[PDB]
Amino acid sequence: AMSDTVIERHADTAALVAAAGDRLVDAISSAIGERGQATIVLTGGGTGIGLLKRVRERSGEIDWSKVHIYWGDERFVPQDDDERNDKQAREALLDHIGIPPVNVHAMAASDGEFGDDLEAAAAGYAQLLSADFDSSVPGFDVHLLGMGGEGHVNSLFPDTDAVRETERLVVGVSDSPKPPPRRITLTLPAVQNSREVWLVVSGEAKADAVAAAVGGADPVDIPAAGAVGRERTVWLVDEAAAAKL
Repeated sequence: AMSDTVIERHADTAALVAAAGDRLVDAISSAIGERGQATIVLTGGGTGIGLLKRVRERSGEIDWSKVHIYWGDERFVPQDDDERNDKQAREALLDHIGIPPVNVHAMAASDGEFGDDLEAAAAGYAQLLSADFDSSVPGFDVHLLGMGGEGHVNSLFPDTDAVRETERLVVGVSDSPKPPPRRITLTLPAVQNSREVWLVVSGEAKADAVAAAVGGADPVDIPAAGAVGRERTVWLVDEAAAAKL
């Protein structure tokens, strides 16, 4: 394989989040400088939203009209619920930058376009991605991910039909073991069509999964092991999360 694994360690969470944010600003500018646009997939969770606040601090460096935004997963709950990933991203960053709404592609909410139809909502997002993957090869420039201690990424949990999905780009998860139970999630084939996949991971509880995933486990057991970019996979980790490497 010619897809390299990059591990960048920082001393703690604050240092990690600041560094990941800076890296993302530089990545967006490079993509724009090389191809005239950038396509980024956002994630939820503490570190994933935290790095967006750092991006905001440097937002003036980027022409946001050339940036296209997707999400790797979303809680299928009402639009204004605090559990929404898109809502947190908007407050951290998106509400504060001049990015055209047609460039920002949030997954549906349960009081949204599709009503409470989780399956229909995931299918709608999958049709959206299909247009993407046919204009741009590969699809995304950077897919950001958080990872849980059991190795889950997006809403792909161990042993599930979602992590086993080899065809559909997006599926509904109606039974997440972490609340809330209903999520919309990109599958591994979608994650894998990114130039780079970046997992930003902090804490001692994540150390076993980091080591298993870097070491190349079966993704059905450790979903993060299948979260690999076409050009590189970048682990932005703190020292605690790196302790089993």
